[PDB]
Amino acid sequence: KPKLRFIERAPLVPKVRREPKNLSDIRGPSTEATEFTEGNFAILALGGGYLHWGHFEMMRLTINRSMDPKNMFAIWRVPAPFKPITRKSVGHRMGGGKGAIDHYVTPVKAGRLVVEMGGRCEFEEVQGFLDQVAHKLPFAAKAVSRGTLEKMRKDQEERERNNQNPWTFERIATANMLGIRKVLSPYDLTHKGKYWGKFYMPKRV
Amino acid sequence: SSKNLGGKSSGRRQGIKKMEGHYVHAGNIIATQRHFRWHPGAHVGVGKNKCLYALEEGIVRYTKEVYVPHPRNTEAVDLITRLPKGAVLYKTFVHVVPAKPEGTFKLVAML
Amino acid sequence: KFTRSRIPEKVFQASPEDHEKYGGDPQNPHKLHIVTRIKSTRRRPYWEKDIIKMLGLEKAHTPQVHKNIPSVNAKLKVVKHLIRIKPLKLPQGLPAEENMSNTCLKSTGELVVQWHLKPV
RNA sequence: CCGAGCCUGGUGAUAGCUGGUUGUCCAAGAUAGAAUCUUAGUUCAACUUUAAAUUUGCCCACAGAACCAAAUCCCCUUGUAAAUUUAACUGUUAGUCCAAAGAGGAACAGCUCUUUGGACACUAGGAAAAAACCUUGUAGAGAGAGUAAAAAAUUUAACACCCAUAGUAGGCCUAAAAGCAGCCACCAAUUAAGAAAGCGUUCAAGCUCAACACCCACUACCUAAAAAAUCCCAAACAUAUA
RNA sequence: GUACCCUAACCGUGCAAAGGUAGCAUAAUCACUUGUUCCUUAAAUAGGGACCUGUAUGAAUGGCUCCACGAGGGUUCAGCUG
RNA sequence: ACCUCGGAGCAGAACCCAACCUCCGAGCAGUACAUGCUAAGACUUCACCAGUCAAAGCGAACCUCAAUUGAUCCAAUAACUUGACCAACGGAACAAGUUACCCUAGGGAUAACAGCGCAAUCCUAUUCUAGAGUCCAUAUCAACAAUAGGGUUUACGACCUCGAUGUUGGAUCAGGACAUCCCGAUGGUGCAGCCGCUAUUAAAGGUUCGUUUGUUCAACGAUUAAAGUCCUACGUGAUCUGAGUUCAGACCGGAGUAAUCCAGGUCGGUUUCUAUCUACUUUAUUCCUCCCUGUACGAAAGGACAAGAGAAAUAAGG
RNA sequence: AAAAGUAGU
RNA sequence: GUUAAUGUAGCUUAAAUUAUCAAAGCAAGGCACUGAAAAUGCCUAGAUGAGCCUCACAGCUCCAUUAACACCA
RNA sequence: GUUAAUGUAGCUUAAAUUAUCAAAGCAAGGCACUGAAAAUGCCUAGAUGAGCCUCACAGCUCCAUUAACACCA
RNA sequence: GUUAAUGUAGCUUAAAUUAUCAAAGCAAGGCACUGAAAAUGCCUAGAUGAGCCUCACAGCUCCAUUAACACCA
Ligand SMILES: [Mg+2]
Ligand SMILES: [Mg+2]
Ligand SMILES: [Mg+2]
Ligand SMILES: [Mg+2]
Ligand SMILES: [Mg+2]
Ligand SMILES: [Mg+2]
Ligand SMILES: [Mg+2]
Ligand SMILES: [Mg+2]
Ligand SMILES: [Mg+2]
Ligand SMILES: [Mg+2]
Ligand SMILES: [Mg+2]
Ligand SMILES: [Mg+2]
Ligand SMILES: [Mg+2]
Ligand SMILES: [Mg+2]
Ligand SMILES: [Mg+2]
Ligand SMILES: [Mg+2]
Ligand SMILES: [Mg+2]
Ligand SMILES: [Mg+2]
Ligand SMILES: [Mg+2]
Ligand SMILES: [Mg+2]
Ligand SMILES: [Mg+2]
Ligand SMILES: [Mg+2]
Ligand SMILES: [Mg+2]
Ligand SMILES: [Mg+2]
Ligand SMILES: [Mg+2]
Ligand SMILES: [Mg+2]
Ligand SMILES: [Mg+2]
Ligand SMILES: [Mg+2]
Ligand SMILES: [Mg+2]
Repeated sequence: KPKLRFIERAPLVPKVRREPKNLSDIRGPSTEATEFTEGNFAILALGGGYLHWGHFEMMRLTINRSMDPKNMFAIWRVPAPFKPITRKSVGHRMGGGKGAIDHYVTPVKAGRLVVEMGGRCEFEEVQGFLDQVAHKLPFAAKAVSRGTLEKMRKDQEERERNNQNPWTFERIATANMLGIRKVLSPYDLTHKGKYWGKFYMPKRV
Repeated sequence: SSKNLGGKSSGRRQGIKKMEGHYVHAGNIIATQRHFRWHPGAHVGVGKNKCLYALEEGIVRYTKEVYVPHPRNTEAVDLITRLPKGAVLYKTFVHVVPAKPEGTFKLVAML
Repeated sequence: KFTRSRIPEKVFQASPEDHEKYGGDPQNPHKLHIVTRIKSTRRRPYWEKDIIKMLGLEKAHTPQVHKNIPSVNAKLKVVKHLIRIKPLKLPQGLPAEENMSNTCLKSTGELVVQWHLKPV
């Protein structure tokens, strides 16, 4: 069966404990699935963000409505929604605890492949509707191939060699050159100067 | 509402009271803990509440040493007989190297 | 949190291309530093406010000689952006006592030993 | 002026509450918390001041600190001059924002709450005015001098030209499905045109596209909207040398 | 819960000291609410007469009619008047 | 709802660390019976009070646990000892409602109105091509989503004001925005024509009178070219109103033993001001009728624009 | 002492 | 926190040791069936461990249940 | 939105743990037939899930149904 | 202008999935004939469509409608 499955809202063993919202699940490069597993053409996530169940339906509709199940397959790469989100009821004053578990999200970091697609097809073909779905994703995304993606990282290790701007961000943060760690995060020692909050700026080394 | 009560105990101040190389005396509490962290080694006793006191004056040293639990310590000799044969457990220990001798002999009487 | 930084010891080893940008040779390193405060100790943490009061650097743009020994360098590594370091490069000798009454610093950092203001 | 008259006395009632506190000059000086009918307050601790006695105090390097990230602790050297105890006290103990790690809330608030550090309630220059951002702090006269921080940069979407025959009303099931509702195979002529990729048809027909031929040659920059309510808001300027 | 409008004449069962009886009723009577209908109006969240879930009416905490009366509070024909 | 003690997270690696932040627990049970007596040195819940550990010695054998708790004074006891859901848990020996009849001291340290911040809810526009539209995404409508905007609502925060910033509707006078209801011009149409639907541009001009209710609203009647969306301290009370709401009186239903109370209703209920200062005080649209004519269009019912004539209405000025 | 009913010509 | 009284066939009472009866309960006993009233039979651990002898019967051990009081820090 | 109560044979009632007795419903029998009555039977996932020990059983874990409270300008 | 909640053989309820019955009305059953009662069958687009797995069975597309509301203070 070469079709994306019924990924579901609110998993079956539910989360009675209300997890604190940690925002470290969104920052920086991915540590999970950033590289392919038996596919060719995929959606890259060039920004952090959560993924609602209304976001999985837009993916499960417009891929499976416009992919031929004789010639192409598709698998998810993201997990199920597991992180619960609390919503206090409408119009309530501050304080009083934590509200009930309303819905669920899954956190996607930047540089993570979210949907994998392959088969007897080409990338100039499936750009027709992977670019359709990557604009409705709630982060900056772009459709990659196996071969188009690695073209991007060939340039990203070229921009760290080409430039004659004699200071990089890696040089100044690590050495603490202008006393700059008064204004820098510990996490921007180890990300690079590229990520900043949720957002990824690819246009800088 | 806020069904969560009782989260209002203070931190217990359990830690090392004498770091490595400190000149401890006979009876100072070297380290204080619950749920064993540093085991008592040479010339270091242990209390009821697992505090580590020194018994000999000297310098406190911290090492890594082989764990062999007491055979009537049933909670650990079961834990020993599940390892593969090449294994040992290596807890960390607190010693006191003594600094004064036990004494000298003094002439009191050309008698 | 914001806190005291260790700096890697990778950056305090000069490249072979770095010995051409400045005037030093790695064998025979210099004896004393010239340390001059060029930045304020305000809007800086309290540890940098304490280091500056030890190195004699309470006053901006007054140079100071500190030894080129690693116990001084350690204090200088944690305050190296408030200060400007040049080697004290003596052209002539160390001053003798008959000589020592008329010396000048000569920024370009050359503790010249004979300071008479007639021209060449 | 009666939810209990008025006058005098007690009475200078009491007020953790508001207001007010009068010469000149110099000096040190910013708030970890805990109890409390306590959170508009006070007592202790902390921080601060003074007078003393003594000897170390900050900064730190090897080594060292648990199993189930930034860093800190301990710490000789060294740079430095403070620290600890003793004696006497008052006051502050209703805080703001910025950076960073977090928690609550909308991954809202000039929001609330902790931590680390700043700065502010201390003067001055800058960011238009400006508490909190940046530069900078130990004081006076000067019609001297070098500097510090310090003024935003951007303007985008042309496109191939011609030509198209034919085993075919390609087999199935369909009122009918002829390349184009659906299945199956994807064979094939001339040089060259898919058992056909989009419209158009009940279906057929009609349009293109992919093809020979045609040539100079695909010519190929791969980009990214704007709305309030008294009246736009410095004036303006592309060109003489860091 | 029934004959049957899906409503109780009745059946079965519990508690009570007694289970709100007679009247009146969308009221100066929690809400729904501008209940529904006839009249009044060209038009009526007003007013008058009824129907009754008043599920929070109700009998000297007085209930309901009725003659007079009221600088009481609403509705109105007609006249009249800046 | 909580109030004291304990484990765990936030607080990742000495110690510490809030929260009406997330989760678990405790207010004891069990064995001894040396759970005897003393005594160097230390830890410490950020103070104190309390809590902790313990070498040696005298004396005899040869404690588990995480919290598992309560000061002083007084009682009872010959003495050793023993007394609190003193749980508001550092504990007042023993004391509840109510106040719109209220008073005083303060507070913008703290709420209502108004401003401001924010934009979750609201509103709008685009991106995307699902699907409606017999076919056909883009005439019109639009799913899941994305990106911007606005600052009209319900909120939320508590920053200015409690040694007073007067409060809803209405009257009067209006200023402004345009996201246009009418009038004007234009593109598309699933626009035959008439009416329309939608979009660009345009804010000079205009935008009705009544019954009911305090009503903004809304329902309705009659029209109109149309009966705009909003802001302006929910514009405007030193210009007015006082019907409601928001004091003292009073019923009614309910709550409560009562006093009293109610986003429940209903009758009634004082709206002050002589102007110092700023500011200021005389500068054209639209409808309809006739005509085109019963033409253009359509098959017909239906039916135009344009040009032209003339009538009125408002507004402004006499 | 306790007995209630029997469809329409 | 202290006294004082009391436990029974399933429920009420008592007899000075030697333990009496009405309900409940099981039967026939009788009529076309329910209830009394008679009755035989049946069920008294006389609340607890011993006894100083023979104990509802008595000096202790308590298991409890109820009276009369007195406790605040 | 918050508090407190309560989830039972098809129905309602209880029992301080073991779930009774009263309908209804099921077969019999008395009456010509049915009722009423007399002899029997059956019927509760005791609303929701693990068990520290044994739980309608007592702490919860859950969904329905009701009460009283959603105010001050 | 707002949300939540319902949409059924013809009528009603339900089954908290797998679709029950009383009727309107079909004809057997039994009586002289009919009523009543009993035996069945019928007849459920589950209000609307792509199903993601399969669907009253669940999120919606959708066409009506009951309520709560937009009041204030
Ligand atoms: Mg803790
Ligand atoms: Mg604490
Ligand atoms: Mg006084
Ligand atoms: Mg006070
Ligand atoms: Mg000073
Ligand atoms: Mg108080
Ligand atoms: Mg703040
Ligand atoms: Mg053609
Ligand atoms: Mg009423
Ligand atoms: Mg009179
Ligand atoms: Mg201490
Ligand atoms: Mg001992
Ligand atoms: Mg207290
Ligand atoms: Mg207390
Ligand atoms: Mg009154
Ligand atoms: Mg009164
Ligand atoms: Mg007052
Ligand atoms: Mg406000
Ligand atoms: Mg379509
Ligand atoms: Mg304020
Ligand atoms: Mg605040
Ligand atoms: Mg005020
Ligand atoms: Mg004033
Ligand atoms: Mg416009
Ligand atoms: Mg106003
Ligand atoms: Mg005014
Ligand atoms: Mg009057
Ligand atoms: Mg007036
Ligand atoms: Mg003035």
